Amino acid sequence: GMTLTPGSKAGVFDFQDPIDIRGARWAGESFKALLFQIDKEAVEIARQTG
Amino acid sequence: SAYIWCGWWVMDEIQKMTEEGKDWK
Repeated sequence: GMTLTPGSKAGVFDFQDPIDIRGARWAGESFKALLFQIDKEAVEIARQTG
Repeated sequence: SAYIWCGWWVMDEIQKMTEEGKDWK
């Protein structure tokens, strides 16, 4: 839904797809691109739940 | 010449094409 990254797989965040991790490389780049995902939904709950 | 910014994921594909016996990269 609203939290897709348009080139994503819609429901899986996998560190091997460069679009999900935003082109990140090695670890400190890649893992931190999860911490952006886990925000992006925690924000989106605030829309639906109100 | 020109300049196209490509990440290493294209170069991961390209170094996987030519090292597995493919034809273009």
